[PDB]
Amino acid sequence: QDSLSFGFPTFPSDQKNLIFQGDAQIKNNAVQLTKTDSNGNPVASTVGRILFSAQVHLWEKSSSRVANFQSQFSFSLKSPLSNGADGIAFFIAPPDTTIPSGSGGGLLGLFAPGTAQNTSANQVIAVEFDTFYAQDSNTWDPNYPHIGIDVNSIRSVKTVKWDRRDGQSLNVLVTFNPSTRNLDVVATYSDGTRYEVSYEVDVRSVLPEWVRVGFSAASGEQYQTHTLESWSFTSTLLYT
Amino acid sequence: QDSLSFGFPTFPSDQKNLIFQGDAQIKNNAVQLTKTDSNGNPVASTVGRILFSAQVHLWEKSSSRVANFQSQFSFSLKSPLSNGADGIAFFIAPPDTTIPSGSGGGLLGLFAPGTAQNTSANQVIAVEFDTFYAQDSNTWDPNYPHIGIDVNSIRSVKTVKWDRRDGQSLNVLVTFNPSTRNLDVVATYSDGTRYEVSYEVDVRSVLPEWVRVGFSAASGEQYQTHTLESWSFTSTLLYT
Ligand SMILES: CO[C@H]1O[C@H](CO)[C@@H](O)[C@H](O[C@H]2O[C@H](CO)[C@@H](O)[C@H](O)[C@@H]2O)[C@@H]1O
Ligand SMILES: [Ca+2]
Ligand SMILES: [Ca+2]
Ligand SMILES: [Mn+2]
Ligand SMILES: [Mn+2]
Repeated sequence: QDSLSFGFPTFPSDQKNLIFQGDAQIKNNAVQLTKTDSNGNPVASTVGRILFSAQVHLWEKSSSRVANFQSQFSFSLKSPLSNGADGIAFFIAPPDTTIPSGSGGGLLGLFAPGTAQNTSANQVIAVEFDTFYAQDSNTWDPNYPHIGIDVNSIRSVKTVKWDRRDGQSLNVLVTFNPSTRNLDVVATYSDGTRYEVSYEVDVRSVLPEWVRVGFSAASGEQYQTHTLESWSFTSTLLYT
Repeated sequence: QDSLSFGFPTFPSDQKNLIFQGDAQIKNNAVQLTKTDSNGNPVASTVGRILFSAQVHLWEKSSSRVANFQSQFSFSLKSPLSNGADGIAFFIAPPDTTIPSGSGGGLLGLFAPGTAQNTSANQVIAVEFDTFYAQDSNTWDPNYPHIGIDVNSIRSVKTVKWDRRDGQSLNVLVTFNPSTRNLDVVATYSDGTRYEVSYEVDVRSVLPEWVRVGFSAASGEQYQTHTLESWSFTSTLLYT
């Protein structure tokens, strides 16, 4: 299809079109990307991702068209302590993507250790909400919580300082305009606090014509829940 | 997802989200439901269907909601014979639906001979454009080409006279309003000729909560091409 759209105002238990990977599962009408114990408490060493089953036609080489897309979602992070880790990310990747071996902790379940910073070895565009930046393990991170745009590397091509708020839902809008090639990210808390980050990227040189979209999250030794509360997505192939 | 929509202005050869069954295949940017030879001419004894891969949430027991959906599509039929057969149908059925054994010809690839008229043994809602009505074989049909609404039986709950026009595209809009439970069908040719038929049906008593949507066509001894040219679909769960 030239156009595709879907909306999950909430996430009931009887899902049919979601691909669950790792520890991801539905709990209380929401998607819990990372594992939680009996009493809904976050645990260490866990990775989880979800992908929508239908493939998205991002660009078409024959017609020279590229899709414009918009992804709107909300999530909350909760942790018994304050150094919650590691973060959640919205990502776009080849249809057969799977959790890379040893991609836990700071790699957010998106990259493999040996190639995490090699752009020519990966095929992924992601918007990360990174809450852990200890320089001993996350050497590629700026020294503060941040939202970042990742293009084939865990080392973001662009970041903006962000504030982690335990238990508060963050509303996010990610938009890609094929006319300008700008990938824009706007995130807001209910009180109006806003964060913005954008980057120019030619999706045609990074990803295949057909892709899958979804979310990924992980917790290494430090932990927190990564709760995806709602998600809507729309894409339309356009002539630039 | 509570809402899902997709649009195929045309059908390029490179498809990822369509389930092909029987002889269905893409040719010249359109879906040829029934088999055609090298010259593109129709052949006898063929059945084919396509289904969109993502499942549609038609209704939800736990929330008392039923989907409002619309399906717009265009198709054309072509045959050198004076009595092209057998017809094309837009249908909604359980996700695991497959072509029933011996469902060729007048059964349109939707029903098995043994239970074709047993409403208690089927789970399918379809809108048929039936061009073959030989009273000796298709005993259940009115004696003329027609558009029919089929609910668990090849014997339509209601039909209206229709004119088959060789090589001309018919544009169809099928809508379902959960508030009135009306399934409406409006079909038009490019010269403004219009056909309309409506039926009240509670989809909750006929189909499961999750379903797949698609098209089916067949040709028995008599034949014609059944070419699906375009298709757009949208569905959203609403409170009733
Ligand atoms: C206390 O944990 C910090 O220090 C440890 C000792 O150097 C590190 O092993 C540890 O790294 C792991 O956890 C973090 C946080 O979950 C994660 O980002 C990293 O990829 C490792 O899994 C952390 O730096
Ligand atoms: Ca980090
Ligand atoms: Ca017939
Ligand atoms: Mn980071
Ligand atoms: Mn009929």
